[PDB]
Amino acid sequence: KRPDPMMIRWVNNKMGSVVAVPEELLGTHAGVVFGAGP
Amino acid sequence: ELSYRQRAMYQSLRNQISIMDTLMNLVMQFRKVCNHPDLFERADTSSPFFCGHFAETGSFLREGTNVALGYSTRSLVEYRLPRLIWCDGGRLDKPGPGNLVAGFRSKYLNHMMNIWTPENIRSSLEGIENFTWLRFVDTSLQEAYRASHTDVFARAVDLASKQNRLGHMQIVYDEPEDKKWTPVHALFQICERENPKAVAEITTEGVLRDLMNIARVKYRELGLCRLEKAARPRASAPPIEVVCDSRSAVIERENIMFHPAMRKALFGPTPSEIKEASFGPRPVTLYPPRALLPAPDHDKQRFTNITVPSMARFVTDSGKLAKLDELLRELKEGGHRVLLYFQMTRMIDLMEEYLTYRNYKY
Amino acid sequence: HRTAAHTHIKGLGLNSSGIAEKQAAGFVGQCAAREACGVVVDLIKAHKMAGRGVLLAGGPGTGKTALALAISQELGTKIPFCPITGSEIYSTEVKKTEVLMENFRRAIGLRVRETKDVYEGEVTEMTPEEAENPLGGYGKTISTLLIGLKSARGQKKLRLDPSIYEAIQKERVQVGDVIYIETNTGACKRVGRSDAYATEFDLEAEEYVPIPKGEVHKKKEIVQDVTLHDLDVANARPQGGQDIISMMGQLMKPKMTEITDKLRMEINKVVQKYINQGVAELIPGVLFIDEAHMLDIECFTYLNKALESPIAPIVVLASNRGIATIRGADDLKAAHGIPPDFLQRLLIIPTHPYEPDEIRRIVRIRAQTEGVQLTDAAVDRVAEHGVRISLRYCLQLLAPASILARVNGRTQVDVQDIAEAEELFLDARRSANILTSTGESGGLHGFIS
Amino acid sequence: EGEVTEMTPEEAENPLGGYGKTISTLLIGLKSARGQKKLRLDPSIYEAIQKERVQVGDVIYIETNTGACKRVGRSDAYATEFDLEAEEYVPIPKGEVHKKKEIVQDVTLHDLDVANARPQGGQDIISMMGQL
Amino acid sequence: GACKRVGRSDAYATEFDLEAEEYVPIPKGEVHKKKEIVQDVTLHDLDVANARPQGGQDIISMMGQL
Amino acid sequence: GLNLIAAHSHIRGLGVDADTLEPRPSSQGLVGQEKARKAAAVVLEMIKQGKIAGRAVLIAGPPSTGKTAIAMGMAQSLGQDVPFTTLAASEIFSLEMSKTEALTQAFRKSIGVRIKEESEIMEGEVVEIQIDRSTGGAKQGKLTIKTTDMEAIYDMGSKMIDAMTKERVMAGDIISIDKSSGKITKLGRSYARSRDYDAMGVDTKFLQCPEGELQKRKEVVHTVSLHEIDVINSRTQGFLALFSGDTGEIRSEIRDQINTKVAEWKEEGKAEIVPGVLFIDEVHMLDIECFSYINRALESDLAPIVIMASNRGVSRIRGTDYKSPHGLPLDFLDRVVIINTHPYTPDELRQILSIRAQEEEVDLTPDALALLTKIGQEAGLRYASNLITTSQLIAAKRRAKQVGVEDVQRSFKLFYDPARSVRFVQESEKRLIGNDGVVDFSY
Amino acid sequence: LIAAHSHIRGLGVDADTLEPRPSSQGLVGQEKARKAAAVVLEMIKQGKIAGRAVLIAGPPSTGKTAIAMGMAQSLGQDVPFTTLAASEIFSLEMSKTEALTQAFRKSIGVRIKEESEIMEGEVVEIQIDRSVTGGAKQGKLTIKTTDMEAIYDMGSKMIDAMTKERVMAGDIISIDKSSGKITKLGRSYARSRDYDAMGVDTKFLQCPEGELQKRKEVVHTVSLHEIDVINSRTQGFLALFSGDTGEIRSEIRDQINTKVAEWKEEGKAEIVPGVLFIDEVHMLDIECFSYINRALESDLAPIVIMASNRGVSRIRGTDYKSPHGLPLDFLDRVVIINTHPYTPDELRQILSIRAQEEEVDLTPDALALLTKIGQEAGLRYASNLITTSQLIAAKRRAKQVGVEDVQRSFKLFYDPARSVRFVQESEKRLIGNDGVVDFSY
Ligand SMILES: Nc1ncnc2c1ncn2[C@@H]1O[C@H](COP(=O)(O)OP(=O)(O)O)[C@@H](O)[C@H]1O
Ligand SMILES: Nc1ncnc2c1ncn2[C@@H]1O[C@H](COP(=O)(O)OP(=O)(O)O)[C@@H](O)[C@H]1O
Ligand SMILES: Nc1ncnc2c1ncn2[C@@H]1O[C@H](COP(=O)(O)OP(=O)(O)O)[C@@H](O)[C@H]1O
Repeated sequence: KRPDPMMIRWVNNKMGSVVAVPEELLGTHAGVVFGAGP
Repeated sequence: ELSYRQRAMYQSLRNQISIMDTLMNLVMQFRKVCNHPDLFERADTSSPFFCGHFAETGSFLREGTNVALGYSTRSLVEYRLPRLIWCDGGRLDKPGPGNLVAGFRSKYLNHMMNIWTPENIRSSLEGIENFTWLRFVDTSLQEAYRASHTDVFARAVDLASKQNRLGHMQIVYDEPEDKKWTPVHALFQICERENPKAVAEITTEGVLRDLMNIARVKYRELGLCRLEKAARPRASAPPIEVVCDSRSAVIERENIMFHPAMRKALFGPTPSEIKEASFGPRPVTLYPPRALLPAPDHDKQRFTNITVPSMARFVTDSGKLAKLDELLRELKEGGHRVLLYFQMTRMIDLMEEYLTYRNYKY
Repeated sequence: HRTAAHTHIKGLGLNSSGIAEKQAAGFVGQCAAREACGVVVDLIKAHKMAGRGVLLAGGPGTGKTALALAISQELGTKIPFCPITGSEIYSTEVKKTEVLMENFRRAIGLRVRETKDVYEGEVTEMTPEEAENPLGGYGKTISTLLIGLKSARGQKKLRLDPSIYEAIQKERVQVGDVIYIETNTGACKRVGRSDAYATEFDLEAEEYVPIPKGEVHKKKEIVQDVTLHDLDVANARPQGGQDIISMMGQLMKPKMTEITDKLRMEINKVVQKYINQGVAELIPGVLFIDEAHMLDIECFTYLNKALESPIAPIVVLASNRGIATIRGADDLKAAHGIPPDFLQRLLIIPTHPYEPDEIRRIVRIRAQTEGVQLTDAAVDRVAEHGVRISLRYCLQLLAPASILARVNGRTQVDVQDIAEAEELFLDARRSANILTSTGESGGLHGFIS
Repeated sequence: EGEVTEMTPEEAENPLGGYGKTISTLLIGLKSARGQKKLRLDPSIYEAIQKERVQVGDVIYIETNTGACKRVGRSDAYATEFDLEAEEYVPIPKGEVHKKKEIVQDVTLHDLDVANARPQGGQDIISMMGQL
Repeated sequence: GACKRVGRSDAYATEFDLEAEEYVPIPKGEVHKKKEIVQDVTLHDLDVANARPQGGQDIISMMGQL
Repeated sequence: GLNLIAAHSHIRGLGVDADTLEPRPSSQGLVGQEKARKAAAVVLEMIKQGKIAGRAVLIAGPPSTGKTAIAMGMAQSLGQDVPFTTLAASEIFSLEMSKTEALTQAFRKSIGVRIKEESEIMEGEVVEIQIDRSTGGAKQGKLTIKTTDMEAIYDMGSKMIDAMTKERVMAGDIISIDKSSGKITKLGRSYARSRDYDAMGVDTKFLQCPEGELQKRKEVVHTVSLHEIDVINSRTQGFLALFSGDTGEIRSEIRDQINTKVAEWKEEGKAEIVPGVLFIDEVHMLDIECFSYINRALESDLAPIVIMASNRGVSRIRGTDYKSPHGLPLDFLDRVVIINTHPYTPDELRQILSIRAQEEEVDLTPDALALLTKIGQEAGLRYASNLITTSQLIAAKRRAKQVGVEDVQRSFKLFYDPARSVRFVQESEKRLIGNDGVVDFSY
Repeated sequence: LIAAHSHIRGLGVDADTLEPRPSSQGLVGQEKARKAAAVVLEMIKQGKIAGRAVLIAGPPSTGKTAIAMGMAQSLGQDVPFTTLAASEIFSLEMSKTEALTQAFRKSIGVRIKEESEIMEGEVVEIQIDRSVTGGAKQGKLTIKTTDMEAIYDMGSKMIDAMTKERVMAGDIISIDKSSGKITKLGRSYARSRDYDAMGVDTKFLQCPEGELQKRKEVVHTVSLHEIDVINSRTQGFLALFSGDTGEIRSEIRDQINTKVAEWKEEGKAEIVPGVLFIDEVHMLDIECFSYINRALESDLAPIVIMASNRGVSRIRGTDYKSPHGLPLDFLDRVVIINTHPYTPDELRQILSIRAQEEEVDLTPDALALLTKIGQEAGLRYASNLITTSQLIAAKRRAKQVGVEDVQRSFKLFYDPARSVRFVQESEKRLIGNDGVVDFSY
């Protein structure tokens, strides 16, 4: 299943944590924090 | 013995022994209620008496699978007013032909000769003049003007957008070198710049943080947010309405009693607005920007007086069923699955509902 | 279960002919007053009369309140019995004549048939549809919701008014919930999740509930008991709509308001429609104003007009006072503490002191009511009080004497346990002697004047 | 606390399938008057930064009991970036970049009465109308 | 800056056979009128207007109480 | 119905010859009090005539002498044509508003603005409704309606289709539509379509189809008081305070504007002004501040006639420490003419008891009526009138079809009159709590 | 701190015979009154009988409050004991009658039982999904015992709690599923090192054992007043604490009375009736007394205890006097206890207890002199001199309070009677009842 266009996902475990960003939000303002703005 | 629900109905119907004879018909319903009161009258989701008009559905068979549910709810109390009063200038604030005062008076009293308009304020902004302080209150002439013309609800919506930046300064500009710095245009907001509430939220030992939440914690810890409601209003009604035979009244009813801006503020941003804001190339501040409707204090009853019958209530509503529940749990631990025989066939259905609640097996 | 001053009173104890049995239903004596209270019960059960006044007149401790509570039991649960003291009338929120009117209309009941017209189902689809408004500044608005409801007998798709979607939204409904929608009010209830997908691993502590059996659209009928005052309060503080006034009116603090005659009159029209529609039975009841001497000349002068109303309950006053000053009218003295204007309106049931053998009977009724098994010499002892001391002092000794007897290991109260109760627990008169003798002069150990 | 010298994502070693972007750390530089530090933060701070609209040259603090951040304002080192900008600037924090201090709070029990009986920070319409 | 919708023009009265609408004749005088009205207020009227939002400025007044 | 039998239910009017103002010895439920009924009829005439403003009349006389009955007779003989406000003087001591404000609102309630307006109403049985709802809604639809005399079809505009769907209008429904507002009221279900109403329970009523034209102009004659216009203009839902109360003190400049506008509507001929009556029951419960306000309120052009009743002799005026007749200050009594009610003769008591025995469903034997008359002389009209109900209830306990002397004797024995009640008090003074608070509970 | 009654720790009676000991549990003397209060105390515990009004009467001091405080200690925490000063009833927010109704209903407990369910486990993983620009949130919790792992879906309310608690993998947490509250118990992993600002490392814990879910029966006691407040309202239940509650309508109470009876028949609730203690009861008005007298008559009325110092004294709100200042038809419903002024050996024993409670080492002669002062100045004054003499002794570094310190305290601080003479000796220089005064030498 392809992930939701606008739910950014945080996951934390023994390895620490990560944030994963939908391909639809890269190139939006919400991508700017991740180095992937417009 | 009989549960109080059984006992009440049984007593009211056995009282008919004094009135009539029919004895067989009565003693049949004795056996009914003494088995379970839901055989006699099913407990079902219920609400206060509605003292209002609504549109009844006249037929189910004619209705079809797609139906429009209009909001039909209206008051039976019904205030007939002529349009001469309600529309054609008997309302002094409503400008139009006839009401020639209202249009002049609105402009001059709210703008021209109104002290809060920026041009008037700007003439009073120095020395001993009545707006001298406005340099040191953090509002601009525009915000002061707005706050003097918008009502308490609209002003409270505007507060929802703002950042308590003077509270953050209390965390940062601490030290003698910081001189407890404050922006000079906020100089008079002393109690915002110096307030334990901000510090108590940042310290890691939450001692004063907890001392400030005592009331809300213990309220919740007492379970009062989850305990069943012990009362509700016996009657409920919608607001009384003007009835006027004009179209302006119908528009103005919708503008006030179903006020779009208040409703939008309470219920928050619309889903397409959330989509536009999240997919936009640059950030945009939504309105309002969040749902300003509070959380309900009762975490289960929320904002309505509708009760749903509990299965625990159903169990205890029959004295036999309440007594049988202990015996069946004993019999379960005795190694027996449920096996019972009934003089009334409909009681088998209630036991299937009971067993599908309990998840014990036949 | 708990035992109180009147737990032994069960009724008026009359014959079918309306004569009083000298000891019945917990009473001893007052027979003429119990017979007069019977004819008042007949006046109430025969709905035909409005605004008749009864005064229970008699000294303190003569069973005036026992008579009023006995009336409340002869009328049974169906008829509204509305008890107040005259000291409840002084509200800080609203004028005291408002509280009287609220109590007058609380004493008139209505039993009314109501049809609730509702939709029930598992939400299987929920799809909002919206418009870009012209620039009102609040932005886009939901124009309608499309919602799919599934019951056991198939399913239906509802295109909701957005006013009802606000009910759905404030109820935090989701797809896969079971909901109840009430088309009377536009109100919504989330009943639960479906029992479908009822997996255990939710932190949400969901109540999974079965799919509604039957048709997805239902039209159940139920019978509601309400007072006229319940309608007044509903229409004065509206809360059953989904409009903004009804919505905010649930967030504001509740406060009483001086409901106008205009509202009350127009609710008479509404209720008379229910009568003519055959959906309501009007069941007028009784207002018991205990301690009616604590009313004032404005209360009494209002009651004149209130009783002349074309509908009003029966009012039963009780007073225990002789010729006394009318409150708020220090110029005026009258019997019972009731204005001479108002006393003319009432039927007075005078109430008389008990004889010593009646006190003995009451003591025995009261003892066995409390479960105090009591010897006959002990009964005679307790009944020497009530003659020499108030009757109430007798009845109050029974519980200490029971405790003392059982602490002494006795199964039953002897004269000894009362004679100890008499010593630990004084009457007012013996205590009044202690005051006058100890406070015979001032000092460090004196009572304060 | 400091002026934000930098914000920079660390790309994760093991990105989540279907997302294409996966950050394992966000790095922030904070400068004070008394020094600056390279700060490695759990990427969940993206939520605070994006809501709070933190930018390079803004003055912020990070509180360790939440891991969130709050924005005091733009550093007055940037007060000349434009002929007009619609915010006031705030000075660079004159303390250390990292504060760990005991703090002693003067409280009366009457303060606890009022703070419990009328909570101050409530974000709903009735709270906010109440405080007006 | 005051304006009012007087109604719908009855030239459209048969746009439908039933609509929830109020149809009024076209105005039959000049489209423009100029008239001079000597308005009177009082200093108290200025107090009240300046003390609090008045009329349609304060809709939440419909709640009463506070 | 919801009106029960009450103390004044027998009063149907003033009982006066309208051609001459001669009081008939009895009619319309009033007995005797002829001179007082004549004077109240002269007041009634000038109430209806309207030309005279702000006169106060006091009705003065001993308790139970027909003062309220004459007030009720005037209200019954004015009817809906004139505003009639009844005020117990206890009512103005509000906690919401000062008593002069409450007393202003009472004067404002007693002047009617009569406004006469027309609308086209369309009424008939729905033959069918088609609405396409073409995803989307309210796109297009046709309505057929019939009376018994006509049938017509209508294309509906979209906001009318919303109204029809909002009211769940169905084939067979008898509806009225007000055209300019577009509200739909379902007057009922047509009997011929009863079979279609499968969801309606058997308790449902049905109607015959309407008659005449589908559309006609119906004129409505509203009367709205000055108080209602005042309250409407107070706030954005000002009328909502006409029900709940919670009007404040309405600002004087609002009332002064409204008076000017109502003078405009009168001069423009758009509205009539209809002066009513304010009846102040037991006016002596007012205090000296109230009477000072009333004195000049009566001098207003938009003042009703004020009618007042007092039981009181020379008595202490409230809010002061001196005495005056009726308990009313002489400066107020200077502005007031006075009607006196006298005590009743035994035959008038007999007639009033007979009338009261007609209004209650009671048969009195002639000797029971004679005994109640004798009791009425000795114990007062009100007490004997309360023995009527008591005697019927006792008679019904013995299953008697007529009330006999035995039933009246049981009533007299069971329920004490005021005098025997006082005598019981004057004997029981040690058991009853005295004005000193002293009481003896011993036997 | 040490307060006026902190030495009172019970009623000091034999639980079997109700015989008062001459001194125990900090009470001394008053044996007749302490036995009477012990009979009342037992009929409180028995619950069977409602609406008994007992008046404790006596001169000032003589322990009437001390007796009532001894009763409260002997009931423990579970039974309600509503202390009320009669001057609290004169609210501006509600009538005296409503204020009394609330005070009665505060004194009846409803003891409600529920089965909670709770979780106890190590968090292995957390996933949270958040809608950009707010609104919806979603997530999954993976949580572990030595014996189970399971993945629980999380709603927004739980994700708020999880993030407010800053829950992380390796935390040990417990969740009350019914209330939704979370608490971190500790951590099983170390605190990591890859990130800064992770904050405090909580207690090390071994992983919880057994099943994740456990049922937990818990019991909560709430007043009838607390049920009233939340059932008269949709919103604003802080009125339980702020006191914002208005005059609650009687329809709500009538419903609640019916429902609490039904909850008792259902076995959902136990009613636990307690005490309303009205101190200074002579301060009520005639209107208050004519409410209590009939409020007592209800099945849910508490047992009412009162204290009065007053002699034959004026009733407030009326023109006349009565014993205790209480109306006679009120006192008709009251059984009266009389406390008696103490003897010198009773004074000595009380002052020894006060000295021991304040941890003051009196010399024997100082205790003798304080007893002599106690006889002539009063027990409260002689009590006040104990702490005062301790301070004076500390100035001179004395290891015990000597006679010199008690004499020094007696010198510095006047008793009431001596102060009354001081006033009489300076009637020219104090402000008179005429308001006249002379300021000159
Ligand atoms: N005739 C009677 N038979 C039995 N008990 C009585 C009788 N009269 C009074 N009592 C009881 O005596 C006590 C006092 O009576 P009460 O009604 O309080 O008198 P009052 O209301 O006039 O002061 C109550 O417990 C009441 O139930
Ligand atoms: N002349 C009369 N004709 C008919 N009924 C009367 C007459 N006078 C008094 N009554 C009735 O007797 C009762 C007492 O008279 P009322 O008018 O109330 O006297 P007041 O107002 O002076 O107290 C009322 O029920 C009233 O209707
Ligand atoms: N019997 C006693 N035993 C111990 N301390 C007592 C006793 N009587 C009184 N006291 C103490 O003396 C002081 C006065 O007694 P208190 O109960 O306040 O009297 P009052 O009846 O005036 O309230 C209080 O500090 C109280 O603790």
